[PDB]
Amino acid sequence: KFGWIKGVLVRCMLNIWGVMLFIRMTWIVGQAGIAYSCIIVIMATVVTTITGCSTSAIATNGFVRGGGAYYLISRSLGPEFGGSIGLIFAFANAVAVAMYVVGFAETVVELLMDSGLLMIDQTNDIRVIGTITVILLLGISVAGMEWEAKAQIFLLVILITAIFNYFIGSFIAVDSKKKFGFFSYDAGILAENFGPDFRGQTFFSVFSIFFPAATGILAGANISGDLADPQMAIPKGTLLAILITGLVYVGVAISAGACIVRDATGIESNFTLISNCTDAACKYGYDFSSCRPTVEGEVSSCKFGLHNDFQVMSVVSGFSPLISAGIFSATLSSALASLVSAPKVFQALCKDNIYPGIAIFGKGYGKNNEPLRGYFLTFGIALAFILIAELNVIAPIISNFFLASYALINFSVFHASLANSPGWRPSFKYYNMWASLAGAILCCVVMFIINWWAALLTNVIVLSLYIYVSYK
Amino acid sequence: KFGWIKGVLVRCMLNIWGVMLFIRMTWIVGQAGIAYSCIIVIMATVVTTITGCSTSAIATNGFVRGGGAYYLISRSLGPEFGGSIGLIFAFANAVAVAMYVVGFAETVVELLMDSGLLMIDQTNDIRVIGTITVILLLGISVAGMEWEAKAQIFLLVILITAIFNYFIGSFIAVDSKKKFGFFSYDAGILAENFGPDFRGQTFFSVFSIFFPAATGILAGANISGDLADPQMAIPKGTLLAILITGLVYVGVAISAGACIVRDATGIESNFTLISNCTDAACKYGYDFSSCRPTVEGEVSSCKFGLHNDFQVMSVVSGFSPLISAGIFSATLSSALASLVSAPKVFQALCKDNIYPGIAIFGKGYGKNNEPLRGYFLTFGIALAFILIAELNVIAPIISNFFLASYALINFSVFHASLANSPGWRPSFKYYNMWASLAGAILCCVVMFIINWWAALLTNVIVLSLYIYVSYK
Repeated sequence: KFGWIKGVLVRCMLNIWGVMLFIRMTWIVGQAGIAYSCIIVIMATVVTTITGCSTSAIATNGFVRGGGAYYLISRSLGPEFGGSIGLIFAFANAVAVAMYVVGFAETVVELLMDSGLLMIDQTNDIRVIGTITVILLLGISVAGMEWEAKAQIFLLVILITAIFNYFIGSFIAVDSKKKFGFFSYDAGILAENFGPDFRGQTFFSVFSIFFPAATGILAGANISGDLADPQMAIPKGTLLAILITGLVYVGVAISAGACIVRDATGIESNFTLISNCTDAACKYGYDFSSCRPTVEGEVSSCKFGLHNDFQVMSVVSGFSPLISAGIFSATLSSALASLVSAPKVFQALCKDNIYPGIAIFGKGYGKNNEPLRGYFLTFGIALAFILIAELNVIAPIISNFFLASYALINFSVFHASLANSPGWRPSFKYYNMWASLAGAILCCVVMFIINWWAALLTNVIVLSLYIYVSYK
Repeated sequence: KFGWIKGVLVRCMLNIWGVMLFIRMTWIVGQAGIAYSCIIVIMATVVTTITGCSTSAIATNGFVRGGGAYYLISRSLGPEFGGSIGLIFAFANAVAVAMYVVGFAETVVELLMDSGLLMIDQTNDIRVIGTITVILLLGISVAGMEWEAKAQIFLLVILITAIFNYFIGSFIAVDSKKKFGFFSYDAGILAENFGPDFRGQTFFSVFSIFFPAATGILAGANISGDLADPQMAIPKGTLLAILITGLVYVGVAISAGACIVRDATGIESNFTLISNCTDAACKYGYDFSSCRPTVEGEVSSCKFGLHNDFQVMSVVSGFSPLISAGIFSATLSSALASLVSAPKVFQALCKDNIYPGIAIFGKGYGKNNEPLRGYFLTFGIALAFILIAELNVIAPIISNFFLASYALINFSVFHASLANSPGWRPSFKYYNMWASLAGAILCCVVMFIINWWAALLTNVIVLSLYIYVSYK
């Protein structure tokens, strides 16, 4: 049905561009430096590029028939790595649904607190808004699959116009947009933001919050039967969408670092508008001292800038409330693409009976065999993780499970190309199995640097599932 | 052909009773509580008991003739697990030689600092004494193998005389032995020490310095050709020596906590002997306040007690300088039993050619085919760790590698009894493969709790050495 642009490239660019593009890129260039945000984006692009090569080698190992990213992995490689990846990835998308709707609810709550609508506290309005938007997304996943492929191009032309709106707002200079940060492209602010601050966080804890902005590269491989030719659509879409989103992340990082200060008092200075006595840097005025804390703690007695407000891409963009309100489009599109692909892999795993007490989640109800017990279990896991209503503590879990799945893929293709499996002839031009080994080692090492006990628990679960399906 | 007592039980009780019995047990009951020291000894005894059951299942899987240490593991299980255990264990003993001679050199250096002999600073006299005692132990390992099996019983009666001397000195009460700690058995100091302090260290960092006191349980399974029947000597000796040394460690920990204060200044107090007011503990006098630090750091302005002097088992003992000088016997006997067993496993691994650039170290010289290249490589690996002249930073490495080896054994027997290997008939009464799975998961978790990056490095080395030998 689909080609390669509308089927793989648009779906990967909608699954990748999620929460951290708008509401957490500027906080990453505020915590880490520009030279560290570039290293963060280049590392999370190297990881996803190696995993994209490794899944294109699976998608070019024959097997045109059969939809689902579980099917290509369990047919090309063994059923052990297939079952392990089809459980870890179907848990990673089920918790990524919670991440994207927590980011959406946080955006809605931080829009309504600027207005008069504030019912309960900030960490309890997200638990209310995030609950309603996950039962409205469950209904649109079980009764609105025919409009999703029609509305994906509308969501993409919302999203690309939102990014271009942010950029063409970043080139202009408005003095009313000052006191929230956002002076013009200044080499003083560019030199000040060049270099880390790490207020509260650290490197490989800013990377852990970044890395779910790089996940979603298996949105092309998850639909194989929907495509026309999976030998030419899945590499050419994934390894192009990864490059496009990496360049957009690098450009957004440099644009947010080169024109926004790290802290800014939310009060206009019309008395003494030009202040240069005892000046340090970035002085068009406004006297942005006394917001940087004297103590080295996590506290910062300010309300705007790159460090505090979480939402400064609204005031940098030319028109915030509708055009830069493509935060909603990105979050709901990524949560929709992760809500119809977490039971899909799970239904494909429960049909081929592998795990004992799991085959009850395979009865696909409805007309198109949509798995309702898979949808309800994904909804249960998602609603179990919405209740921790803070994106900065959901994201080191999504990063952990997606690094586990992307280490398992890059290790399974290396083990297949090393053990010389009979049905593993990887007819792809740039595969180079030692690069997939280096990618798997890098994913495991970064997953352990982020959070060592969760990484140890996830690797013990992966080894237990592998030694179970091996000696079944 | 030895029996089962003087070939397995004596060798295991000499390899297990190493450094941490005399010079680092009172510091463990000073850092942790009495209850936490008992939990530490019981956890290490559980780990070594599960590994003793798992190596008894290997030593009772036939294979009487052609005995060895690498031989039983490589011939009952596969060569893939044997060729990795025979490198991790042969590196663990090669670095344990450095640990035992660093403990011996530290004992010699502190005995010379109690006298007037002092050449250079304290962290450089250990680098001098530790280098001389590792080139003298190399000559004994290549020349004096005939005297070793006849002097092991003499070293054992020295060691048991030292333990009984410590105990019968602990029951008596001497007024002159006060101000170094060591009041008599009383419930006040027992209630004071029942509870953690953790000055500088933490739990699973006091356990990491403890756990080399439990290692050495494979000294019975390292000489199988030197035994009459390995089916009855190795299970009945290992799991008896582990119980004996665990009861001795529990008794020494309780007898060190129930009569020694945690802090005691070396100033005798004749004037104002017995205090009346402002007293919390120590109802005999000497006013041991103001040695506890007001700050919460690792610094302590004191010189004796349980926390500081490192040698208080000389003070508690009846006659220190020759009877409680079994520290030298324990350290040199354990370093000798780890110096003749690190190339022995390595020679047995290099004869069956597995690794490409390793086969040079198999040229056994001498009259009894003792590998001088393996001895020189073990001497080099030990000399690369003697230069780090601090036992509290050597011991979390020995603990890491021995937990890796004891996780690999307890996982190899579980993988053999789960895969139902054709040559794995574990004729042993108390094997129960899920207990070996629990004792492998527990070692893999504790090895990561101690030091996560070294555990990740060791697990990546183990997985590399398993995927290299297995799937090639």
